[PDB]
Amino acid sequence: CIPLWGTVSIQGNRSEMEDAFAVSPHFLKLPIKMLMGDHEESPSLTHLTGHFFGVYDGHGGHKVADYCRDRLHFALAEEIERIKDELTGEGRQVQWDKVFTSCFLTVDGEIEGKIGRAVVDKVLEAVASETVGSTAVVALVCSSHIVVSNCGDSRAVLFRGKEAMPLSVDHKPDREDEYARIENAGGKVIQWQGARVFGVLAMSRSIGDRYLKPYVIPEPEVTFMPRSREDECLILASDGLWDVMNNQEVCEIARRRILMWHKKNGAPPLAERGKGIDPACQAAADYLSMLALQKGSKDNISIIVIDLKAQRKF
Amino acid sequence: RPTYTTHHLAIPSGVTQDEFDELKQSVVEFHTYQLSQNQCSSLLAQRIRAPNDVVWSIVRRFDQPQTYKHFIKSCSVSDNFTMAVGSTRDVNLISGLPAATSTERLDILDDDRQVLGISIIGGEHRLRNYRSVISVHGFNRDGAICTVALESYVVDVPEGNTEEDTRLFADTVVKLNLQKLVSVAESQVI
Ligand SMILES: Cc1cc(=O)n(C)c2ccc(S(=O)(=O)NCc3ccccc3)cc12
Ligand SMILES: [Cl-]
Ligand SMILES: [Cl-]
Ligand SMILES: [Cl-]
Ligand SMILES: [Cl-]
Ligand SMILES: [Mn+2]
Ligand SMILES: [Mn+2]
Ligand SMILES: [Mn+2]
Ligand SMILES: [Mn+2]
Repeated sequence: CIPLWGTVSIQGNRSEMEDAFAVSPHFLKLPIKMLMGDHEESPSLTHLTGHFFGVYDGHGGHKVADYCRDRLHFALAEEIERIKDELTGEGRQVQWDKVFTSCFLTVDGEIEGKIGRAVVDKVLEAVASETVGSTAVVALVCSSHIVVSNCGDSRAVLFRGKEAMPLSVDHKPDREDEYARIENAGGKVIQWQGARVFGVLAMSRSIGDRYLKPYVIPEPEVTFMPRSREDECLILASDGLWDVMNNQEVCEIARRRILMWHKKNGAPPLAERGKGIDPACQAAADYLSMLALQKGSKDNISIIVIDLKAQRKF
Repeated sequence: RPTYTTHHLAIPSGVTQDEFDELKQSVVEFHTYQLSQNQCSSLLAQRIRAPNDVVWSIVRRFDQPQTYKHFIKSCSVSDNFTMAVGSTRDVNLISGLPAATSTERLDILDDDRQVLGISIIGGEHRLRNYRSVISVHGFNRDGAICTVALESYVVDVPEGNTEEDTRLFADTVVKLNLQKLVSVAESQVI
């Protein structure tokens, strides 16, 4: 499972950069039991290497998105470690949503100054003002599965065969279920330059945003996706991209740009692959970001393109 | 003839009936607006465990709203700013809001009564013709000293929205700022 990825993260027309992202290849040794069981004989198989990808679209400031970039994948590894020191198909799905929910809630509480943070003891102190928050869309990729955890309106989209498949659903306050959840919790949603919690925040879930607890919650939606030979690419991006471009078109453009690079340049020597960005993926991320600006996106724009094909021959 | 707000007819949330028997008079004095067509108006109150001189010293700093309000990235005043009535400030708001900037004029700065009044005269936002007044009121509760801040506003209802929408949004922001003022004022008093 050689990690093939490329990234662009631009400020664009905005006065501040509040997008952040993290890529940590070979970051985790995922216990093989969290992905699959045994079946008729791979005794050497004890774990699979997990690659971490995250995009964090900050709002009200940059410090929460930056904290997610620096912290969130370590909070995830800590959750998985608690499972290695404490150790079914349907069970795997529930296990992964518990792991990611605990991770997202831990980071949210650290940000709010309510959970102690490690001090090279633990310190209780808000990372940012109570009006600062961030989306988080995170993907764990291994040879057998993709796990996506999403909180907010950044998005992960899997291109499988010829179909773009969103692996997250935007947490917007006018989503039927999110609207009901907010009002059931005592909150209000107002159309005020778009659907907004109390007219202020155009998002129903986020990391941070202490002032809108418990209407704006950090609980993510988690997707446990078996991989398929038909998988082409996985795209994580902030809404600086999705606000001007369609899911299907983004995936298809990324695939076509990856193939164009390979047709013109051949593949890199496999000894060099997986160390840094993949040039084909980088070309796709570059092209998508320039299209988004050409289409008039006035936002920060952050894109991770991940090639899911082992090889691409013509 | 012209219509006027009637915030003196109801005790605002967070005030006691005893407190309101005094504060009612202040609502008439400082928190009564002549209403224009399609406008919205609200009166909010916030109790503060600090002496009214401490609260006022914070509130009166028209050039430094970020010290006791949320949502502000930066605030600039004139090079020769002297805090006279008629001063203006240009405020840049943090991201993610249904607003980006605000230009505001200082209309009342009464150190003798501890009343601050501001009118929004520009910016990128949907609270057109917003005018507000905050007044500070000290109480001596048999040795125990506290303050009640009263803050009201009048604003146009933007096209496409209702008065209920507008009050919900404006009240939310005012209430949040009043909660910061509590924290800032109480942290200066033992
Ligand atoms: C004008 C305005 C509109 C808007 O929708 N919002 C979110 C604001 C947020 C803050 C401010 S500000 O702090 O510059 N003045 C203090 C203040 C606070 C609240 C309402 C008016 C003025 C102004 C606005
Ligand atoms: Cl901006
Ligand atoms: Cl910040
Ligand atoms: Cl193309
Ligand atoms: Cl290309
Ligand atoms: Mn943002
Ligand atoms: Mn939160
Ligand atoms: Mn958007
Ligand atoms: Mn954005």
